[PDB]
Amino acid sequence: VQLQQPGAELVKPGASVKLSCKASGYTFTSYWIHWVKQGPGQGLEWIGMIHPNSGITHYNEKFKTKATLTVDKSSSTAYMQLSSLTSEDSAVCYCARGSSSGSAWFAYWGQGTLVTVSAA
Amino acid sequence: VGHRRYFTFGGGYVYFEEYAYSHQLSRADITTVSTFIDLNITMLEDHE
Amino acid sequence: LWNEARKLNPNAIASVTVGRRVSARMLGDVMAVSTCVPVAADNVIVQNSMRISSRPGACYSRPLVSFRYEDQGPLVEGQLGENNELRLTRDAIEPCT
Amino acid sequence: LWNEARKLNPNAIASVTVGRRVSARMLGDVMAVSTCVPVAADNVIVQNS
Amino acid sequence: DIQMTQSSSYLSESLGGRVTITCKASDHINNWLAWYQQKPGNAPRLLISGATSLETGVPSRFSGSGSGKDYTLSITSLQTEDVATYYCQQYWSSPLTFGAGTKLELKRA
Amino acid sequence: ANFYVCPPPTGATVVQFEQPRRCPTRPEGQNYTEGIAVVFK
Repeated sequence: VQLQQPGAELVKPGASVKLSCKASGYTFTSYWIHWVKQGPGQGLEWIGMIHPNSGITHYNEKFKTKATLTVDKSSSTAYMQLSSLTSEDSAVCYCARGSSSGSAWFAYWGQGTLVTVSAA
Repeated sequence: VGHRRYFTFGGGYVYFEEYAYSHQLSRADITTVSTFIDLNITMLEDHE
Repeated sequence: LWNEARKLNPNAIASVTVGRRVSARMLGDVMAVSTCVPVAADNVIVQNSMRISSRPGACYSRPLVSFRYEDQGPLVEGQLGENNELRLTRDAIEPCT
Repeated sequence: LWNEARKLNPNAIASVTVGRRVSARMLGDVMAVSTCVPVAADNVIVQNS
Repeated sequence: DIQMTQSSSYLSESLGGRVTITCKASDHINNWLAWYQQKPGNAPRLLISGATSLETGVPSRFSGSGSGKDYTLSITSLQTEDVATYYCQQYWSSPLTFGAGTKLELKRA
Repeated sequence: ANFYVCPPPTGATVVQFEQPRRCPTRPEGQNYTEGIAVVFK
């Protein structure tokens, strides 16, 4: 079981961006996928969750428009479309799996993408 | 946003996306559900 | 009659027509469908009050509910639609009397 | 059901009831009708936008 | 809503020492709480899954417990390779909420 | 019974009601020619 992410995204603030995770090991269809945002040293904040099998999304109340989930079953891939970016949004975003128990204690993750929303 | 509509036109459909004509389609290109209750009434066969 | 009933609420017509319990909308002269996910009966909570303090004289017109997809997943809010359907959006407000 | 469907769009109900393809409206508790003129299929243009 | 109040922002201790972090909930949860650890250079790990439940990858030097609104994690034989943030986590109602984080460090510079 | 949760349907799948189907008229009926008959054994 593994989740592959880009290490970082050096994308200018303003125009929206895309992020992906590739699943491996387990059955990508039969487990929930959650997503958590955390800046540098901040208390990590759960940004949303999604059922790949059905496509039913659930956004943290402050992330309807900041982000938008997506799932491609074909490539075992989960996607975020990050809209309305800011400089501080540069942060580590983790895609994680929960068991069949939707308790979502988040056993296995990926390395997480340290998005760098910047023009440097 | 997200606008996409099919409209009945001639014998088929015309499909628009985002308020711009996209293309035509035949009736066969769409799965057809049925609001009909089947009644397979046969007939007394001839007998001699 | 079936043509002019599906324009009122496509959900019921589409569900009774396809065979499953689907959610549908109308894209002009066709119906776009999507299968609905079942939820176990014992995992629902009906909130006691339908009123909304931040909107005096307005109230939710059908009960507020909370539920969990899996037997032990998190608790998610919704609103009780017709025929056991849970809308995910708390917007069916009426001016209450 | 037929009474309460004709109030939604009288055109379809009146056409399927009379037999022809007519255009109708409601004058209270009655339907006023008028026959519709056919137009050949090949003589239509759909504007793009 | 549900709010996690994590008792200490940091907790430093000499090598082989004994510590006990804890935190509080803003509404009763019925022992549906988890405890994580995250070092700066890794995805956070799992220590407790259920208000009192150890699992693989965490020896007895870690131990979790709690009830009602107060839950805690007692740590034994603190080492130089346990310095990290420690996280309360709830899984009773969306939105899911994480703890602020307790800095478990050493008694050295 | 059960509850159901329903996602908002994307335009991915499309369905249409089956159009009215023709169904034949009654059989024409047999041509019966009257007559006066005498049956011999």
